[PDB]
Amino acid sequence: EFFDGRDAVAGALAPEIVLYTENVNLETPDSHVVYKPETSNNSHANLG
Amino acid sequence: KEGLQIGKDEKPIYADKTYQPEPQVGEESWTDTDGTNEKFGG
Repeated sequence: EFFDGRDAVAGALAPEIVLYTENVNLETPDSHVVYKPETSNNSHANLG
Repeated sequence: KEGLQIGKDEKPIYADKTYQPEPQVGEESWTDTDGTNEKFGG
């Protein structure tokens, strides 16, 4: 995925950050979550 | 005019000046993202 700045109106569209998104077998084998706002997942509130 | 509203019951409940606001409490997470004309008390 490619990203550009804030103004980038019509033609000044050149990528500045390229992120390689992926899927992993994420697991927490020796820790547990002690604060989680919403029971659902993948929300801005869940970043914290 | 009565201070910091802390809940509802229609009727809005207001902070009890004897103990509220508690100095020991605050926002719970770092992702506060507060810029939309919030109301704060202390």
